[PDB]
Amino acid sequence: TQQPIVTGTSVISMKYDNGVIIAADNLGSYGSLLRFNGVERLIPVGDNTVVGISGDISDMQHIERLLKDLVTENAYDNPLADAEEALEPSYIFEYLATVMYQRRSKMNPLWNAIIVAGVQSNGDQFLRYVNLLGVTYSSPTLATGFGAHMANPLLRKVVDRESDIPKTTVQVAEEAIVNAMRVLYYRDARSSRNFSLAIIDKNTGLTFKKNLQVENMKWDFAKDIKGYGTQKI
Amino acid sequence: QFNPYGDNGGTILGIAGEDFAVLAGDTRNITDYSINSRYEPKVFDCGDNIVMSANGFAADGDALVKRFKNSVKWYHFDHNDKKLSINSAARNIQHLLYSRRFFPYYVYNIIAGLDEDGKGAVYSFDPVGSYQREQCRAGGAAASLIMPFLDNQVNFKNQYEPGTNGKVKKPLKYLSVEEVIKLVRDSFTSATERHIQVGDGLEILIVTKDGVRKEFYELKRD
Amino acid sequence: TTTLAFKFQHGVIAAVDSRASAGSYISALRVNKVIEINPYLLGTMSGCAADCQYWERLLAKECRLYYLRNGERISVSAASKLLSNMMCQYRGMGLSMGSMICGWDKKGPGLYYVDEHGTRLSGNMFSTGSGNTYAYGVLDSNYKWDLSVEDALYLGKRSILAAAHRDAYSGGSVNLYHVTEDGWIYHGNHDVGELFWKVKEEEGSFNNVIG
Amino acid sequence: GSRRYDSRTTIFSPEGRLYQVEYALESISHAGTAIGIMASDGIVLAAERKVTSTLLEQDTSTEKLYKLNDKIAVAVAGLTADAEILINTARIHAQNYLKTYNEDIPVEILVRRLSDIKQGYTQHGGLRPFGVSFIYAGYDDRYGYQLYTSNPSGNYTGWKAISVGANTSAAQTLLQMDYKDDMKVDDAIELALKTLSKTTDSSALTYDRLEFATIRKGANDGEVYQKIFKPQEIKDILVKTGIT
Amino acid sequence: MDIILGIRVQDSVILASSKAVTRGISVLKDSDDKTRQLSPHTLMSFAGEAGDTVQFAEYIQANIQLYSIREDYELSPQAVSSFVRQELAKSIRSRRPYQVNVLIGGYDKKKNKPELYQIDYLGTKVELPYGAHGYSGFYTFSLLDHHYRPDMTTEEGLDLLKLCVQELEKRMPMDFKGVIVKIVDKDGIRQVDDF
Amino acid sequence: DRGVSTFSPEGRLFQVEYSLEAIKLGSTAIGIATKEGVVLGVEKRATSPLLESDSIEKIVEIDRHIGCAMSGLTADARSMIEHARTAAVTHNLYYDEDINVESLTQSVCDLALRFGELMSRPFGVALLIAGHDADDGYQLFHAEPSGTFYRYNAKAIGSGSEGAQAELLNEWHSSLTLKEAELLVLKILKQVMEEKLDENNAQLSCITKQDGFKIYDNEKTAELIKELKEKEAAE
Amino acid sequence: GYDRALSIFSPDGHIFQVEYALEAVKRGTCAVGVKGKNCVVLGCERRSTLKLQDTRITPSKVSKIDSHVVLSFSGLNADSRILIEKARVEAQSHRLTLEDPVTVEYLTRYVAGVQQRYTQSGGVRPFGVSTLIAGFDPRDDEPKLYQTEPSGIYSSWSAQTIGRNSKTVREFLEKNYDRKEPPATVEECVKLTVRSLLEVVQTGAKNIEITVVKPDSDIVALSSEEINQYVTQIEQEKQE
Amino acid sequence: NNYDGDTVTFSPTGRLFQVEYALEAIKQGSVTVGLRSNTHAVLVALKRNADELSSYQKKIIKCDEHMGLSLAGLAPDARVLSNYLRQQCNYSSLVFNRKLAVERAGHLLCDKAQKNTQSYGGRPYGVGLLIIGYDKSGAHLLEFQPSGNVTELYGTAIGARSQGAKTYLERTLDTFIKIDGNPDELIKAGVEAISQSLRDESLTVDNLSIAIVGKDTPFTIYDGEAVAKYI
Ligand SMILES: *[C@@]([C])([C][O])[C@](*)(=O)[C]([C]C1=[C][C]=[C][C]=[C]1)[N]C(=O)[C]([C]C1=[C][N]C2=C1[C]=[C][C]=[C]2)[N]C(=O)[C]([C])[N]C(=O)C1=C([C])C2=C([C]1)[C]=[C][C]=[C]2
Ligand SMILES: [Mg+2]
Ligand SMILES: [Mg+2]
Repeated sequence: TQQPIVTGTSVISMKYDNGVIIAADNLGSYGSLLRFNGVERLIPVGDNTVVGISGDISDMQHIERLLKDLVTENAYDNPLADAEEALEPSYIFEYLATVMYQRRSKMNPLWNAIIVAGVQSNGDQFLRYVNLLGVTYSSPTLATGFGAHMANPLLRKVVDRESDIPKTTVQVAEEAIVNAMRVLYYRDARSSRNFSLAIIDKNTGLTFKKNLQVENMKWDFAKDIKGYGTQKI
Repeated sequence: QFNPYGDNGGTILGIAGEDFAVLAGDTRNITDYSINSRYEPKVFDCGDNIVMSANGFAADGDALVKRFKNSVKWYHFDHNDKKLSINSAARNIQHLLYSRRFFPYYVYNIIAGLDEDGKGAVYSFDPVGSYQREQCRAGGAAASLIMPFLDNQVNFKNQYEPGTNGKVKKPLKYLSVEEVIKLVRDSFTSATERHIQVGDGLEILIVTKDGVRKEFYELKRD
Repeated sequence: TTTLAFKFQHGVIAAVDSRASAGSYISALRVNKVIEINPYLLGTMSGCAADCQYWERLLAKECRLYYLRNGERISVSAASKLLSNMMCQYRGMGLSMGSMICGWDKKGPGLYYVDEHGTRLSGNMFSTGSGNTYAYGVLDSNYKWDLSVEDALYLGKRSILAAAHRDAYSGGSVNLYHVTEDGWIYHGNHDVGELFWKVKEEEGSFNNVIG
Repeated sequence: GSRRYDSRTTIFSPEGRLYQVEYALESISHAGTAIGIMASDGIVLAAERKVTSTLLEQDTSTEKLYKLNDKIAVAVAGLTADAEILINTARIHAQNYLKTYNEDIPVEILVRRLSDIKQGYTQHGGLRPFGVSFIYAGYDDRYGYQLYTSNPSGNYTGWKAISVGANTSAAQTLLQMDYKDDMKVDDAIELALKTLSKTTDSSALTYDRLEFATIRKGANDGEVYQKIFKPQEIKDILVKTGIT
Repeated sequence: MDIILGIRVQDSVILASSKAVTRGISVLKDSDDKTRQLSPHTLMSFAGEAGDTVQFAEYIQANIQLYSIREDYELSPQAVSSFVRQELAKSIRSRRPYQVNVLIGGYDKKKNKPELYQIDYLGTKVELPYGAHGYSGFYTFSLLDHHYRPDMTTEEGLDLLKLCVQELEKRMPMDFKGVIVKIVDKDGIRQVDDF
Repeated sequence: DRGVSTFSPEGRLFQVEYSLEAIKLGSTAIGIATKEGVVLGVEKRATSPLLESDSIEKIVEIDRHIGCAMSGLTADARSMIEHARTAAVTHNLYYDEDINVESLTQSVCDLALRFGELMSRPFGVALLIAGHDADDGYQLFHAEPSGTFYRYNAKAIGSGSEGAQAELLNEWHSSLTLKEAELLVLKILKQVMEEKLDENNAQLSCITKQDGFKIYDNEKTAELIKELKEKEAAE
Repeated sequence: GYDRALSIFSPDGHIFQVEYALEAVKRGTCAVGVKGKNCVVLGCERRSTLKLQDTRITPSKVSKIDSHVVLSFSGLNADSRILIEKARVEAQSHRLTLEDPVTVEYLTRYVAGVQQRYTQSGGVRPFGVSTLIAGFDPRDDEPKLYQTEPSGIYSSWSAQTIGRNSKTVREFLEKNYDRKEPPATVEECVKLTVRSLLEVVQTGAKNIEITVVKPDSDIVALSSEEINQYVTQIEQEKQE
Repeated sequence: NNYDGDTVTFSPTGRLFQVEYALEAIKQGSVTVGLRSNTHAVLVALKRNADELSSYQKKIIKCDEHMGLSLAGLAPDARVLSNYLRQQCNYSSLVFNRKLAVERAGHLLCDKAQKNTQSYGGRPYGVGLLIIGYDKSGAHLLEFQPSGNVTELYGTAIGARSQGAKTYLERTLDTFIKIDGNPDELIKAGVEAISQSLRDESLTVDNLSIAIVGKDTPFTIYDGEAVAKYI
């Protein structure tokens, strides 16, 4: 049993017609202190999977190393390591899910919430969640922390059920994700303007976008707001 | 302090017919006041014409099912591909649950199938392994809403024959699969109305001598 | 729960209710609280359902192995002690199990009370569970060694009924057993709802209740 | 592997004997003779030191007679180092018993314990047995005065008079001849020394080649006293009995 | 369990032990014998936490019976009491101590003397002319202090014991369902069937 | 000396092969499987007339539906029987059913090769495991110290095995009754035994679906011996 | 730990270490067991090579395992103590867990199991001991007499002998002991036990030990004079 | 000679005799044949009986839905090694949700057998195995030797008189590899291959044992009247 120290906030994601999108800001918070401003919380595994992690950063870095070691180990005595016997999103997820549930069962959890986004061999979209309790679930949209409360409602307006996935393009999905990240910046006190976004498409492959910023923000209406009730000046 | 347990909501329902059995469950997965998934399968075909659902804390439920599915696999290896009977599966699951008597699987478990005489069978468990064969059982969040309805509409409790005035009971006529599925759908529609953790979808697994069949029905998403 | 068991001239009677609870919620209307360890051995159950089922079925495994090694059936005294020894291993670990081991062996009819503390008591009459006080009232005022099989079965039946009525966590149905030197004999499942009204009319008891 | 070099210390011969035990007994037969004689009013322990030197410090030396507790003593025949391992274990066992029951350990119980330790080395562990034979002289309130012997096999027996070590065949014959049941300590002292004087491989029996001890109720009133004889005291008893 | 008394007279030791056994709010048994014969001339009564009492007593009984067979000899009451004390002193610092208080009544055949030892669950041993455990002594010791002589007969010991039980029955809130009385003397152990 | 788990140049484990020689010195045990049941019979072979022959227990119950006969160093069988009984009852605990005869046999045979430098040597005893289950019906197995087990329609083990097996080769057919099998075991036992066969120096047993495993009384066997003598004198 | 396999099979299918353990039993002093109609008697030889022995304190050949069961032996004396101790511990362990004393058959089966375990365990040698275990089961008046040996096999006997020159005394028992009519009284049972030892013993003085065990935990050891009277009566009848 | 007392001793020419003696046990064992195409893989095994009253010893063991093997030599050792494979196949499924690659299964068997050839006290496995399977890279056939050597092959045979079947497969190589989408014809080629190793005895109904795995075919064993079709 521990407590989280340096933490990363929401990770949000969604499925679209040809793949999945995942995003997460670049902040490492130390309680209310916005301590670290250059933290990458999306970690690619090969060219078909991106693992997005929220929660304790020290445990994230540990998981980051487990995945790096997983790729190394898979290549051992494997002539098809970059082809048929390459790591799949489902393999990577189930590994993590096994680790998370074992650690919680020893009362020494990895204090994280993880979303594994990727595209399988057969072109199928993969999107599944796992956390410190070993709880797992899948949905057309997935989000951690504050993202669950504020991002999912916005992303579910685009893909409300399974049948909406083929009707959703990458431009629409990316737009929804970017808007959701802005909303989180407005309303989440442990979020940052700077974020990373990753797209895993079955045709165009893995696109990893760094140093993205929240833009087109509305603040002008603040000038008119005065006092807390009766004050006019 | 770290709490190793959680509550993923949901509700499950098993009914045994004369020559069939059903195991139903909603597809909604939740934490607190949030929805995780509107479609997260909860009832599984475990092989050998057996269906199972472990409802409560999803992580423990998935682990139990995963372990029992594994127990079935090793039963075939060790005993010459012999079919695991429903009574033998039930006893096996008791030992899986009690192995954690001091750190329990936080789930209400139900299995359904056919007994060795071909009749419909439902078995019910508590989180620590006590089990028994039953005709009717609802488990999970809205179990207390649904069970009385089943006592009334499946076992005809407190129902008497008109004219006699409480002297002669309603006779215990068997139910068809079509009649049972109606009671299942009305049970979940009623539970969806009055319970916030129940909704989104309903998945029913029907077991007969021919095999395992699935039926899906939408539920209210509020 | 309410369970009882008593020795008499023609063996031992065992009677239990069939309710199960989860707080105020009645989780089961018809659970079996007697285990048929062997043709001449019975075990009653009260407390944690899981504990009762696991440990008494483990006792049956161990009683069966006794027969294979020795070519002879285990005594009631030895069976009760094996169970009490199991309880002493998990001493203070939080088990909850109250049981009577009923049977017939070479010393005649046998009855032992065993609980989660490792307690092991020999006696002619016992009753366990949330409603044991109600059962004891009827048993103590009506029990004799000279009871007939018919009157004895009724006493155990009527004693559970008394508890089912008053105790909120006892009821459902009554399961009767009669243990002889040729083995135990099941004397049926008796719904308390129907039994209550029947006993009320025939006996004249429960005058305060309207029916 | 290692099997190649294993002597296998705990096996039977075709005749049903334990090789190492038999060879340990052969070792003990070359050790200095030790004699024990039990009388009605006490026990005598006499033992011969092996070919000593004039430069050996005798008054501080102890190779034969050891004290286990206030009531029990032993005479040693064999490897002294092996005997000290066992003696220290026996001393602990006596104290364990005293702590547990608040009574001095009965002689036989102590003897059985040491004999069981010896037995273990002949049946398991793959180690060589202890090349030691003990004569136990002790007293308790159940059986009174008692003599026992144990050997490397772990077998022990009770005696009125007994010898271990060298020339036991000759020594036992001499003891069997002159011993009587109504005998007293002062007579037993004389018998022990006379037997050693005839069986010894040395030219003459002297004080510097002997260790001597008595367990007497010759202590003030109902109690027992152990007397480990000093070099000068052994010299006096040799003159008294008429050997030197 | 509740009350266990002991008294050492001229030529015997008398142990009185309550018959009641209670679970929850119900008295399950009113004829329970809270004692074990350790050897032909040594009797041990016991009282403490449920289950632990019998388990401990039977464990002691087995060990003494093992000693008796091995040596073909009966241990003195003093030796047995010391063995029991050490087991309790060993127990008190264990993970889960045995919560048992005992009285050991024995007749020493060597010294031709009765002996009574009081030992509590901590391993606190005392040899006494009369003894008790728990609250029993609060009511009875004033009577025993007054009436006790060391030259008392067995019959006088029983009469003084009756007076102690009567006082307990008057001033104790709990109903302990009378006592089973046993006498330990040169001829062995016997039970007083009418008390 | 040499390893306990050493292979010979022919590709056999020395110790396993030597244990088979010990089994050849053992008393004869015969098993015959039929559609009405499986019969198990043994030669008791008392070393002296003062030895109470009824205490010779070379036929043993494992479960109600499984029996077992032994030949060789019979003291080694006790731990195997204990394991078999435990395995049988444990499976009943875990699965609320009878255990398959093959699965029981496999559990016993798993102990066989657990020796090295675990126990120090292989077992010096062979077992005839006979029983019934719902899946494969009446079955007879021969469990060796090699860890191998063969199913048999009929099998003889012990000192008169090859002579008895040749006799079982001719006599066995798929339509044998239980009574015919009983007499056939007695016949072949009488042929290979040194001393004259009677109810005191030979024991019968069987396993049927209805009555389960039963060891035959000396009075019951005596009648079957008398019935055998008369039918042999009939032609 | 020392794991060396000492008891192993030889090419001809023999475990020599177990067979050499039997040779140690052959060397041991003669022990005999005879059961009458309402009793069992255990006779034991004491070799007279050892005089100046203290017979009060010397370990007796017959050992009580419980109040109703006894054990005598032939072979290595030190080895026998280990079996006796284990047997005594198991006897109390059985009373403690099952609330009944051991049956004679159960106790025998345990001791035999220990002996067997030492024939296929690493780093240990077999017990060079054969035992005669006798007594009466609780609340039973039928006599019990069993024999065990290093290999671990056991069996029940109407009468049996073990140890040196056991071949001779067994020969005597086989012709003298009638099963249809066993020694009806204690006298007849003891007389037959003494007679059997007199075929082998040498002198009938302190060389013969007799222990009579009767039902309901009634065990007594005969003294020198009591035995000497049997020795006198036997030879006086023989002079004819 | 002096260097065959245990597995921990090289001979002067660098040979391990205990391993070679374990290899000898395989040659004494009954013949079994393995072969594959691009779609399916097939095992064919000649079962051996003790006598006419006895059953025919089973040769083929299932490891997973997509993998299994046939044995030749000490049957109990095959049970140990197959049990190990069952566990490894199962570990891959439960942890990684991944069917174990046949090549990786061979690597695991190699390493398990190797540990027994370098340490004192133990012994080499006395059995040879033919592993077939269908994974993400198609059909596979492996040959396991208890020296540790595992080899991926188009076809092979082990056991007594296995050289005859191995020569046949070496001729038929170009033909049977092309038998795609036709399980019965691939089995026919295996039955014809194992027939080249027969003398005196012929393939009967309770003598022959066949197993197959493929693209849309789980590992299944055929015995009894199920193989009468191929006799
Ligand atoms: C009285 C009815 C209530 O005290 C009786 O003691 C029964 C005994 C009993 C014995 C065997 C089988 C079933 C019941 N006890 C219970 O019903 C207990 C009471 C209890 C709740 N918590 C608790 C208790 C006792 C001691 C410590 C803590 N109830 C249970 O154990 C609950 C958890 N059991 C169930 O919910 C069961 C369900 C549902 C179910 C069961 C048990 C068995 C078979 C199918 C379904
Ligand atoms: Mg809502
Ligand atoms: Mg005190």
